[PDB]
Amino acid sequence: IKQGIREVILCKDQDGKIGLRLKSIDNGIFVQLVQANSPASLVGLRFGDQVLQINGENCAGWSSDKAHKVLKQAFGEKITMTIRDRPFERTITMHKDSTGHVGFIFKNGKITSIVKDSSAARNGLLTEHNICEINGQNVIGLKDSQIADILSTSGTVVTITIMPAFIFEHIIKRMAPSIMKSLMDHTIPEV
Repeated sequence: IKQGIREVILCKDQDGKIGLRLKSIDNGIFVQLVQANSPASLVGLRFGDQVLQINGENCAGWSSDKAHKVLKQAFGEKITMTIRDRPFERTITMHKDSTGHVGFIFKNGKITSIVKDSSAARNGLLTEHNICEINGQNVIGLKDSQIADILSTSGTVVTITIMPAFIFEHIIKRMAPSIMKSLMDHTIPEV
Protein backbone atom coordinates (compact mmCIF):
# COMPACT_ATOMS: atom_id res chain seq x y z
CA ILE A 1 0.00 0.00 0.00
CA LYS A 2 2.33 2.77 -1.42
CA GLN A 3 1.17 5.65 0.96
CA GLY A 4 1.15 8.00 -2.07
CA ILE A 5 -0.36 9.17 -5.35
CA ARG A 6 0.96 8.07 -8.80
CA GLU A 7 0.27 8.80 -12.51
CA VAL A 8 -0.66 5.94 -14.91
CA ILE A 9 -0.83 6.28 -18.71
CA LEU A 10 -3.31 3.82 -20.28
CA CYS A 11 -3.83 2.91 -23.94
CA LYS A 12 -7.20 1.45 -25.18
CA ASP A 13 -6.67 -2.03 -26.86
CA GLN A 14 -7.73 -3.21 -30.41
CA ASP A 15 -11.42 -3.20 -29.28
CA GLY A 16 -11.43 0.22 -27.52
CA LYS A 17 -11.39 -1.44 -24.05
CA ILE A 18 -9.13 -0.64 -21.02
CA GLY A 19 -10.58 -3.49 -18.95
CA LEU A 20 -11.89 -1.58 -15.93
CA ARG A 21 -15.18 -1.20 -13.94
CA LEU A 22 -15.33 1.78 -11.50
CA LYS A 23 -17.59 2.26 -8.43
CA SER A 24 -18.69 5.47 -6.57
CA ILE A 25 -17.85 5.28 -2.78
CA ASP A 26 -18.09 8.19 -0.24
CA ASN A 27 -17.85 10.71 -3.19
CA GLY A 28 -14.72 9.06 -4.62
CA ILE A 29 -14.21 6.70 -7.50
CA PHE A 30 -12.70 3.22 -6.85
CA VAL A 31 -11.54 0.19 -8.99
CA GLN A 32 -14.21 -2.53 -8.75
CA LEU A 33 -12.75 -4.84 -11.47
CA VAL A 34 -9.52 -5.13 -13.49
CA GLN A 35 -9.92 -7.48 -16.51
CA ALA A 36 -6.97 -9.92 -17.09
CA ASN A 37 -4.77 -9.10 -20.14
CA SER A 38 -6.23 -5.55 -20.40
CA PRO A 39 -4.48 -2.17 -20.61
CA ALA A 40 -5.61 -1.65 -16.96
CA SER A 41 -3.77 -4.83 -15.79
CA LEU A 42 -0.49 -4.04 -17.74
CA VAL A 43 -0.16 -0.46 -16.29
CA GLY A 44 -0.85 -2.20 -12.95
CA LEU A 45 -4.25 -0.87 -11.66
CA ARG A 46 -5.48 -2.92 -8.63
CA PHE A 47 -8.91 -3.66 -7.10
CA GLY A 48 -9.70 -0.93 -4.49
CA ASP A 49 -7.42 1.69 -6.08
CA GLN A 50 -8.88 5.26 -6.02
CA VAL A 51 -9.06 7.33 -9.23
CA LEU A 52 -8.48 11.01 -8.21
CA GLN A 53 -8.30 12.20 -11.86
CA ILE A 54 -8.98 11.04 -15.42
CA ASN A 55 -7.12 13.20 -17.97
CA GLY A 56 -6.71 15.88 -15.23
CA GLU A 57 -10.49 16.14 -14.49
CA ASN A 58 -11.23 15.51 -10.75
CA CYS A 59 -13.48 12.41 -10.15
CA ALA A 60 -15.05 13.62 -6.83
CA GLY A 61 -18.85 13.21 -6.68
CA TRP A 62 -18.99 11.34 -10.06
CA SER A 63 -21.53 8.50 -10.44
CA SER A 64 -20.18 5.09 -11.58
CA ASP A 65 -22.09 5.79 -14.92
CA LYS A 66 -20.39 9.22 -15.40
CA ALA A 67 -16.87 7.74 -14.74
CA HIS A 68 -17.68 4.97 -17.39
CA LYS A 69 -19.14 7.57 -19.86
CA VAL A 70 -15.92 9.72 -19.47
CA LEU A 71 -13.70 6.61 -20.17
CA LYS A 72 -15.91 5.61 -23.16
CA GLN A 73 -15.31 9.12 -24.76
CA ALA A 74 -11.46 9.64 -24.39
CA PHE A 75 -9.08 10.38 -27.45
CA GLY A 76 -8.02 6.80 -26.82
CA GLU A 77 -4.29 7.19 -27.77
CA LYS A 78 -3.50 8.25 -24.14
CA ILE A 79 -5.64 8.35 -20.95
CA THR A 80 -3.67 9.64 -17.87
CA MET A 81 -5.10 8.65 -14.46
CA THR A 82 -4.16 9.84 -10.98
CA ILE A 83 -4.32 6.87 -8.57
CA ARG A 84 -4.22 6.66 -4.76
CA ASP A 85 -2.96 3.16 -3.87
CA ARG A 86 -5.67 0.86 -2.32
CA PRO A 87 -6.67 3.40 0.38
CA PHE A 88 -9.26 1.12 2.10
CA GLU A 89 -6.79 -1.81 2.40
CA ARG A 90 -3.86 -2.73 4.66
CA THR A 91 -1.08 -5.39 4.32
CA ILE A 92 -0.11 -7.89 7.06
CA THR A 93 3.11 -9.99 7.02
CA MET A 94 2.84 -13.42 8.75
CA HIS A 95 5.10 -16.56 8.97
CA LYS A 96 3.65 -20.16 8.74
CA ASP A 97 4.41 -22.32 11.83
CA SER A 98 6.12 -25.80 11.62
CA THR A 99 2.75 -27.24 10.38
CA GLY A 100 2.45 -24.66 7.52
CA HIS A 101 -0.29 -22.58 9.35
CA VAL A 102 -0.49 -18.70 9.61
CA GLY A 103 -3.40 -19.12 12.07
CA PHE A 104 -6.94 -18.06 10.93
CA ILE A 105 -10.22 -19.41 9.49
CA PHE A 106 -11.90 -17.62 6.51
CA LYS A 107 -15.23 -18.24 4.63
CA ASN A 108 -16.16 -16.75 1.14
CA GLY A 109 -12.76 -14.97 1.33
CA LYS A 110 -13.70 -13.33 4.75
CA ILE A 111 -11.63 -13.92 7.96
CA THR A 112 -13.97 -15.23 10.78
CA SER A 113 -11.62 -16.27 13.65
CA ILE A 114 -7.99 -15.72 14.81
CA VAL A 115 -6.37 -18.95 16.20
CA LYS A 116 -4.85 -18.40 19.71
CA ASP A 117 -0.97 -18.19 19.88
CA SER A 118 -0.53 -17.89 16.01
CA SER A 119 1.42 -15.47 13.68
CA ALA A 120 -2.11 -14.05 12.77
CA ALA A 121 -2.69 -13.26 16.52
CA ARG A 122 0.83 -11.88 17.05
CA ASN A 123 0.41 -9.56 13.97
CA GLY A 124 -3.15 -8.47 14.92
CA LEU A 125 -5.11 -9.90 12.00
CA LEU A 126 -8.76 -8.81 12.32
CA THR A 127 -11.97 -10.73 11.58
CA GLU A 128 -14.80 -9.25 9.47
CA HIS A 129 -12.11 -8.42 6.83
CA ASN A 130 -12.16 -9.74 3.19
CA ILE A 131 -8.92 -11.08 1.68
CA CYS A 132 -8.15 -8.94 -1.44
CA GLU A 133 -4.64 -10.30 -2.33
CA ILE A 134 -1.98 -12.82 -1.12
CA ASN A 135 1.70 -11.91 -1.77
CA GLY A 136 0.37 -9.24 -4.24
CA GLN A 137 -1.84 -11.71 -6.22
CA ASN A 138 -5.54 -10.64 -6.46
CA VAL A 139 -7.66 -13.61 -5.02
CA ILE A 140 -11.17 -11.98 -5.10
CA GLY A 141 -13.88 -14.36 -6.50
CA LEU A 142 -11.63 -17.47 -6.23
CA LYS A 143 -13.18 -20.49 -4.36
CA ASP A 144 -12.04 -20.82 -0.71
CA SER A 145 -10.29 -24.08 -1.79
CA GLN A 146 -8.07 -22.03 -4.20
CA ILE A 147 -7.19 -19.33 -1.56
CA ALA A 148 -6.11 -22.32 0.62
CA ASP A 149 -4.00 -23.74 -2.25
CA ILE A 150 -2.31 -20.29 -2.76
CA LEU A 151 -1.53 -20.16 1.05
CA SER A 152 -0.18 -23.78 1.22
CA THR A 153 2.07 -23.26 -1.88
CA SER A 154 3.24 -19.79 -0.68
CA GLY A 155 6.73 -19.83 1.00
CA THR A 156 6.95 -19.31 4.83
CA VAL A 157 6.55 -15.41 4.75
CA VAL A 158 2.87 -14.71 3.76
CA THR A 159 1.64 -11.20 2.88
CA ILE A 160 -2.17 -10.67 2.85
CA THR A 161 -3.96 -7.48 1.71
CA ILE A 162 -7.26 -7.16 3.64
CA MET A 163 -10.32 -4.79 3.54
CA PRO A 164 -13.15 -4.20 6.11
CA ALA A 165 -16.13 -6.32 4.95
CA PHE A 166 -18.64 -3.41 5.04
CA ILE A 167 -16.42 -1.55 2.48
CA PHE A 168 -15.79 -4.74 0.46
CA GLU A 169 -19.57 -5.56 0.29
CA HIS A 170 -20.20 -1.92 -0.78
CA ILE A 171 -17.57 -1.99 -3.63
CA ILE A 172 -18.70 -5.38 -5.22
CA LYS A 173 -22.53 -4.69 -4.92
CA ARG A 174 -24.13 -4.92 -8.45
CA MET A 175 -21.59 -7.44 -9.89
CA ALA A 176 -22.77 -11.15 -10.01
CA PRO A 177 -20.36 -13.50 -8.15
CA SER A 178 -19.64 -15.39 -11.49
CA ILE A 179 -18.07 -12.23 -13.11
CA MET A 180 -15.65 -11.84 -10.07
CA LYS A 181 -14.35 -15.47 -10.55
CA SER A 182 -14.62 -15.20 -14.41
CA LEU A 183 -12.87 -11.90 -15.23
CA MET A 184 -11.04 -10.34 -12.19
CA ASP A 185 -7.31 -10.37 -13.03
CA HIS A 186 -5.87 -13.04 -10.64
CA THR A 187 -2.48 -13.15 -12.47
CA ILE A 188 1.08 -12.42 -11.23
CA PRO A 189 2.06 -9.13 -13.03
CA GLU A 190 4.46 -9.22 -16.05
CA VAL A 191 7.89 -7.44 -16.13
